[PDB]
Amino acid sequence: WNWSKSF
Amino acid sequence: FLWFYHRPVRGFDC
Amino acid sequence: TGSFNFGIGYGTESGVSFQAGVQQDNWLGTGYAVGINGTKNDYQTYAELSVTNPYFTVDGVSLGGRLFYNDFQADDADLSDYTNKSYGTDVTLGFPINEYNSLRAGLGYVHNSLSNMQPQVAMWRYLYSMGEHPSTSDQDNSFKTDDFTFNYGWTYNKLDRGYFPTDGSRVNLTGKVTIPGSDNEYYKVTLDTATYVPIDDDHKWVVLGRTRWGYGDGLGGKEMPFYENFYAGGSSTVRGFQSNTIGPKAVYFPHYECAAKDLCKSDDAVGGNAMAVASLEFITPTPFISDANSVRTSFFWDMGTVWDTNWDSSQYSGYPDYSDPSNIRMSAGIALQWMSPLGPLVFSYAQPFKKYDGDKAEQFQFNIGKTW
Ligand SMILES: CCCC[P+](CCCC)(CCCC)CCCC
Ligand SMILES: CCCC[P+](CCCC)(CCCC)CCCC
Repeated sequence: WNWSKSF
Repeated sequence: FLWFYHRPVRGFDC
Repeated sequence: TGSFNFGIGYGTESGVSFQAGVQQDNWLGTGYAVGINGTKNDYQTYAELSVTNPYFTVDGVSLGGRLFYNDFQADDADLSDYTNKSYGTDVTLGFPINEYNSLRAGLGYVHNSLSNMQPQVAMWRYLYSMGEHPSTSDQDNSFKTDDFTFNYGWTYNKLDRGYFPTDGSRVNLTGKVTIPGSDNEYYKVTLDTATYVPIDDDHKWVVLGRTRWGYGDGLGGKEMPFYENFYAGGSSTVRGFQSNTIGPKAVYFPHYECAAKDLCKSDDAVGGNAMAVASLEFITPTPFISDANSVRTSFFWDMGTVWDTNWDSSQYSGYPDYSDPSNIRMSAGIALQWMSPLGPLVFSYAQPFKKYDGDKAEQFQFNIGKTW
């Protein structure tokens, strides 16, 4: 699993 | 080079 | 704009694997993507900073530079024990040759710091080639190298699709050589091939032929450092064999243990400077399911060998000849792949029906999410 969140 | 084959032991340039 | 991320995977080769990074495309408007990433598993911790411009030229010649460090614990990789803490930097030009082919050329600097080496013949033979003469009776040692390398790569990719390919081939050729000024003096070449040949018009029946080749050796009287050895055995190479088990095994000095007034055979793998893998795998429609196009089932025949071209049998007539390339291991088994909600998942069950002394079996193997 990989979680990716922009800013 | 291709999932899931030939994973390097000394990672992680795959 | 930019992003951050974290990841967890798990596999028999690596154990639990943790990833985390921050990335920003076009950082400060420079045209370079900038990443800082780390990965950790049972035996390794790695971090890097990368700076990459995919359009270093307008034709898509790419320029990338990295800094990195690495901590490697060989015993946790199912090898004879040593610690290698290293760091370095490289720069790589990426050249798109055509739709199917790209080339890579690069220079690299690496500092290797070896300690905690459990004395063993092949390892000490390398050290001696380097003019280094650590004690054979304890694990209290230190050996450091600084190398400059020319790095080259060729990737051929003509697969019909990347997700469950049914047709075409992928080839990856990697080479490196030390540049004068390095402590080590050697070259190393690796070749990976996969070729998919579909049998039926619907491409539900597919033959995969897979190979891997590794050869490295010292120039002059120096040997390739053991810390650059190839391995085989595991969920991604030769199924049914424990990670890295295939090939030479440590011959320890008096000091699996040897703690003994004689040299001690073992079943601790050490890898080698030569390796070859071949596999034939028949992909079939997934049984007792229907849709079916999100699972891939297969039966395979896996083979591989690893050897040490500088193993000196004449001196060590009493031990297995680890320079012999012909100890080909073989396994047969079944595999399943599936895009699981925990991420890409592969499972295999395989019996090693040809093995040699010290080889260890691992019938059931799997990998979930990113462990690479
Ligand atoms: C994030 C800006 C990166 C700039 P560059 C070099 C910076 C020097 C400290 C990146 C080089 C990568 C190998 C570009 C140089 C142009 C010839
Ligand atoms: C089904 C694809 C088979 C590809 P090849 C055989 C691999 C052995 C398992 C070549 C076959 C020529 C007829 C491997 C080519 C790279 C060395």
